[PDB]
This record gives sequence, structure tokens and C-alpha cells, in this order.
Amino acid sequence: TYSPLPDDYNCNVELALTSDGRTIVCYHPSVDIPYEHTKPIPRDQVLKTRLEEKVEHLEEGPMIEQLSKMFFTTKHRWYPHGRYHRCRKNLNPPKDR
Amino acid sequence: FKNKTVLKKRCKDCYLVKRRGRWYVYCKTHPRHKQRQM
Amino acid sequence: VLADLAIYEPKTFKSLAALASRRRHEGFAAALGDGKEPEGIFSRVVQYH
Amino acid sequence: GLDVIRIRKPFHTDNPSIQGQWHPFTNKPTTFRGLRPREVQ
Amino acid sequence: SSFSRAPQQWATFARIWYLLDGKMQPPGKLAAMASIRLQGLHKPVYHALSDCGDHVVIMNTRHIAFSGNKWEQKVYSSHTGYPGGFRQVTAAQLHLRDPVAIVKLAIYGMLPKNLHRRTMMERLHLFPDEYIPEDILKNLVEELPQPRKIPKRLDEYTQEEIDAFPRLWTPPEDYRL
Amino acid sequence: MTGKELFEMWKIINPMGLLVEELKKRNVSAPESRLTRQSGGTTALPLYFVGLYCDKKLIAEGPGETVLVAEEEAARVALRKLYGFTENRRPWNY
Amino acid sequence: SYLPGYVPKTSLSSPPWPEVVLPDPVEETRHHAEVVKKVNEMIVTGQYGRLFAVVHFASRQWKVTSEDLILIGNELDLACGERIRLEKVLLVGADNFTLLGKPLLGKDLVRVEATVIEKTESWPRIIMRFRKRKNFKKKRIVTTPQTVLRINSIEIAPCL
RNA sequence: GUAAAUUUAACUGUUAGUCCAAAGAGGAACAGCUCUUUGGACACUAGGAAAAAACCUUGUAGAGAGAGUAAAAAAUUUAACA
Ligand SMILES: [Mg+2]
Ligand SMILES: [Zn+2]
Repeated sequence: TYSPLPDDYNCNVELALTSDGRTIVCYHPSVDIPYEHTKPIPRDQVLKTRLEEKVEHLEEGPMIEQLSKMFFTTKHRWYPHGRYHRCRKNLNPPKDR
Repeated sequence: FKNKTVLKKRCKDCYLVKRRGRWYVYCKTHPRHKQRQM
Repeated sequence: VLADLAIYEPKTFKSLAALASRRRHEGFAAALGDGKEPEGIFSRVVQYH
Repeated sequence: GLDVIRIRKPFHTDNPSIQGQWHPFTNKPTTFRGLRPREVQ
Repeated sequence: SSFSRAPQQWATFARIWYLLDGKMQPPGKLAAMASIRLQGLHKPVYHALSDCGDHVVIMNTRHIAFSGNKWEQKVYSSHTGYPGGFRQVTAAQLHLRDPVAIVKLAIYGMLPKNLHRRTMMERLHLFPDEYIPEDILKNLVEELPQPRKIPKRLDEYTQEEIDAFPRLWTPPEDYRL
Repeated sequence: MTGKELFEMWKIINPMGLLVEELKKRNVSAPESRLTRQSGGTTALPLYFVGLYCDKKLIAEGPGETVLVAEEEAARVALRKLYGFTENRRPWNY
Repeated sequence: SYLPGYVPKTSLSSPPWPEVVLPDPVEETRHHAEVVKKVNEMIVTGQYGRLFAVVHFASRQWKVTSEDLILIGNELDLACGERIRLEKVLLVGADNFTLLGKPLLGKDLVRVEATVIEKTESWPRIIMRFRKRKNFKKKRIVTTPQTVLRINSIEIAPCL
């Protein structure tokens, strides 16, 4: 009836001590999300259905505040950078795993 | 009112009341005894 | 390695957090008891010599 | 044969997580029917 | 987890839209927990260069509560830099002018003083009443618990706890009350 | 072979089709996709955790920026789990 | 009848934290025996894969796995490509279970096997001292020795 | 308890000094004032008191993606009198 932590989000943590008392055994099986707790997946007569390719060219300003409103940032991220920094950038960075 | 740091009764009818966070001596018969703590 | 287990191995970190919370509860129980009750299963001290 | 230059991160594993790398929904409980907070349903 | 690399990175570094309520909560405690979530200091993958902030949606900002007399004592000072731009307004005056300015300024003060503060402020969303826009409501995950406990006024005590609490003193029968 | 993923080494086109073929060939009911977890949704940066179930029992879960790619990642996770090519599988004995 | 020491329920009559009762020792030791045993037959059967360990080595603690690389900041008096056993295993574990030493696990319980695969030196490190208006300027170059070990295998044995 | 001291030989350089604690003198029982004495620190490192010479902690030098610590965060809310 006692649990050190709530047992319903990550794993079913059960603690134990060995008979000698020299080591601690932890058993942690994963908790699976219930089906009841889930949610189902959300779902011209005469001419072509012509593809709707309009690309309005917004000027630099209203373009930048549209991007800022879309990505919840400021304008400074979208303003450009000079040749000094652009050539200072490493275009072949090291890559681990 | 006269501004004082220590407040004294100069009459038997003088009374002390704490109003607006400050102590006051009010006298109805001798209004010259009106005193305000600083 | 505690931060490493926190980032990559959340089940082992939850086991460690449960162990720490149980040790804290055992310490609280010993402090309130204040007598000569059994020391606790996880409060036992392994001695070296 | 590798370069004697600065080595970042003095350990290289290719399987850094075995129990699943942490995401925000780890250590997060589920709700009945997956309801959002203050969902009128 | 056996995810592919790009979905695993996306899952690890995705953003969460936490919900927070005003309604007799202290603005400082609201600001503290909101600033932790906005910095992303609640994540074990936190780093200042990792851009791991999360969105915080605070509602009922008009119904905040101040401990003590801070509604009159606390003074917010600004300066429009023309000679004489020094304006000082009490917390009450600032709240009656703008209902979200107090919590906004508290979170802004608690956020770290660098160039990421305005981006975290952009990720913070505040609303004065129960109304929240539908897109944000569809974004919301995890209403966080309130710091205070709503000290529960006398008239909504139930009769069970009222007569479970014993009476302390016996009044005399000859008192007007 | 040591440090690469199964679908990094063997490219596949329809993981959902492969998964339903395997489930029908080992006599398991067809998987149902469900939205286990969801953050955002109206923003440009959503997160969908889509879980694949059979007989109301979870067999896979996958993250994505859209529901469709989350579903395909869940299908790939199910294929990896059924094949034994999971990331936590026993490493090669030398 | 109120006990002599009863306090009416106020906001701070009782401590704010919830009351926590610990399990009785005998049933808890029996539960520990059940958990330790069942984890031991999981080890016996082999219901695990891709073990990890936290190992103390060269005054550091490394979270290593199989097929791993570590860089030790000193020479190790070993030839290249040489198999050794890391023994001071603070922690070992896998999926669904882990084992914790107090502070060290048993050598009969866990082994770590590593291979000396490289004996190199670091990139040159600048040590420079400067104090102004006192003509104080000193420069030194060091190259600390280094040894790259590859963690081959982590093996556990049924001894719980 | 410790390992320095004296002598012999050869010389340079320092000999325009600041704060703090203490005992005093001058001045106003003024001064980041002036003058002696005892002792610190600074004119050499690092951490702290917000920035910081002089206060506190600490000294002997390198690498570490280890650990235990040192000094180290100001508290206060006052007037009824027959
Ligand atoms: Mg002087
Ligand atoms: Zn009078």
C-alpha cells in the first residue's frame, strides 16, 4: 500500500535489498498508455481542378513579422547577416553519433 | 494642527485617536490643542 | 553520471529518486520515533574493515 | 592515424540510451480519453 | 525507444504549451514557475544554447492577489526620457490600467537578463479572464497546479466540518451580542 | 554493421503495409492507430505521439511533426520490435 | 471523547505534508526476497539486452556500455590492444531492471571488459601567465598523455 | 617541537608608503587628515562582502567533463483610559 512515488507515469518501480544487504535491486517495467486513455486519429464541374499556386511576395518587413508570429520569435533572428560571419561559419562541422 | 513627535494632552477633553496611520490629539473645546504626530 | 542517467535513462533515474524518497521517509520515521526502533531496511549501513 | 587536435566529449558511445532517451512526455501521466486542459467535452 | 533519429530529436526537443491560472494566486509565485517553464529549466536536457523553452499560457491575470498592503505600497516606475518622463504608479493603478502588466513585469524581472529574454517573453501568453483563444486552447497541455491553496472563506464551509469543529467558549446568557 | 538502424541499412517504402502483412501472417488483428499524446497542433511545430494497438493492447508508439509521419514512425517501431532489431537488443558477441 | 492532546483541525494544527506509513519489516523483507529472486531468474533466463554500467576508473565515473570508447587522461602501463577487466562497477543495469552497489557491486556479480586500443597524447595546451605593469609574462606548452579504451562487453551473473 | 643560525668572501637594489585592528599625540574625542608604536593585509594568487587595495576565507603553482569544504544572503512597526 506504500509506494515512494506515484506508479502511473513512467515505470513500476519496485525496490529490494539482497539478503546480505550489500546491494539494491530495482525492477522498473515500462507503463503502457491505455487504449481508453488514447484518442482516435483525426480525419469545378466543367474545368480542371487547377492547382492553387499563388505566392505573394511580401516585403522584408511584413514577411519578417509573419515569420515571427508563426514561430513565436523576434525579428532579429530573421534579419540577415554579413559576409564576414557568413564565411566564418563552419560548413563542414564535426559529427559524432 | 501642530506637528509634534511626542504627543501631550493639554486638556481633560483632549483625546488621542489613530487616523490614517498617524496619532492625533483632538480637542473639541480648545482647538489650539490639535496635534499631529510626525 | 546522475545527470547522464536523468537524460538518457529515465527509469533508472526514477528508481534512484524512489530510493532517495524512501530513505528520506525512513529518516523522518526514525526522527519522530526517537527511540530504539529497527533502523530501517534501506537505512542499514554496510561496514568495511 | 587520427589528428592530434582538440577532442570534444572524452567518450564516444553509439547507443547512449537503452531505456529510451528523455522526451517531455516521459514522466507525464495520461488522462481519460486524452483530454486537454479545460476541454469542454 | 527504437525511434528513428529525426523523430527522436523532434520528440526530445519539442515544445509544450503549459497552462496556468490566476484567481487569487500570488504574481511572484506565478512568475517563478512560469519563468522556470519559459527558460526550460524544468527539462533535464536544458542548456542555454539549446533553445529549450516552452509556452506558458496564464489566465485570470485580472484576479491576482497580493500579500500584505502591496497593492498600495508597491510602486512601478518608468521614465519617458523627455525631461519629466519619470512616472511612478502604484500596483493598484497599474492593475486597473492594464490587467496583465503586473504578472508580465514580474516574469520579465525573473527571466535572465540576456538576449533570449524577449524570445521567452514572446513565448509567454497572458490573458486577463477565463476567455482563451481557440487555437491556444487546442494547443494546451498540462494545467499546472496553483501555488496557493485558496484559503476557503467561511460561508462555503460545509455543515459537517462546522459542527465537527468544537466550540471554544461558553457565552453568558445575559449578553446582547 | 555495429551502429546503424534497420531502416537506415534496409530502405523500405510502406512500413504500415509490411506490418499488416506480418500481423496477418502471424494471426494478429490489424493494428489501429490512435493519438496517444499531442502537443501544439495549431502551431508550425507540433508533436504527435501516435500509438499502434492490436486487441486494445499497445504494440508501438512513434513521434512526429504530423499525424501521418508519426503513424509511419510507429509502424517502423513496430517492425523493429517484431524483428528484434530494437535499439536495446543484445549487442553482438565477439 | 477528545484525547488529552487532541487539537481541532485548523490550517496549521497538523503538518502540511501527508502522513506516510512505512511497511512492516517482516512482510517487506519477504517482498524484497520475492523481487530479488524474480530479478535473478530474469538474469538466469536472459530477459535483457544491451546492459550499461557506471564504472569508477582513474578517479572518474563513466557511464559505459558495450562497444564503447573512453579517453583516460594518463598512461596506463599497458600495451596497445590489450584486454583488461574494469572491476569497480558502481552500477549495472538494463531494460526493466538495474542493480545498485553499496558502494561497489560484486565481482562475482558483474564484470566489465575493456581493451587498450590507443596510447596517444593530447593536443598542445597553453598555460600562460600575465600580470600588467609588472612585466609579468610566462608561457608553457603541455601535452598530457592519453589512453583510449574500448569497452567490449558487460556481463552479469546470477548471484542475487 | 623543529632546522635553522652565526661567521667568512663578493656586491647590487630598497632607503618619496597605503588602509585596517589596538595604545596614544596633534586637530573638531573632523577628515580617504597629520605624527609614533604593536600586529595584519596590500604593493603575488584565488573565492567572498554588488562593483572593490588595505575587511573575511585561502596560499607553492600542470591536466581532469570527479569529490568534501572554507568565508559567504540584515532584522525590525511604536501611544484608547475610569
Ligand atoms: Mg593617510
Ligand atoms: Zn484641549
